Amino acid sequence: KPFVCNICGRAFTTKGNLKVHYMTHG
Amino acid sequence: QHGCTRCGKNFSSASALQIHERTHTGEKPFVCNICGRAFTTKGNLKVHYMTHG
DNA sequence: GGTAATATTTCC
DNA sequence: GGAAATATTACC
Ligand SMILES: [Zn+2]
Ligand SMILES: [Zn+2]
Ligand SMILES: [Zn+2]
Repeated sequence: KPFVCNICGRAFTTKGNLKVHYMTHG
Repeated sequence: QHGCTRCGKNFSSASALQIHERTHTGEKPFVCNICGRAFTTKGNLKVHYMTHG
């Protein structure tokens, strides 16, 4: 899980999952 | 399109719908050999097994 | 912390 | 291709 959300610190296996997730913070 | 008859939800495939229908039937075919907890999916039983360590 | 459920991806 | 596995999410 190399992809880290710089808002909430969650790690993600792929950059797509991180991108998807970052929307939840909008 | 693989819709559930009991609730409106659709699923990407027939097996996905099968897995979902277990939420209506209470079918839980995956049973932990350590404590006996039953699961609708093998993936969830798998994750649960790491809680025993 | 660990379920319950499902979206996404992987795998024959 | 669709079953199966995996990753993630929503809950609390
Ligand atoms: Zn985040
Ligand atoms: Zn249903
Ligand atoms: Zn167990």
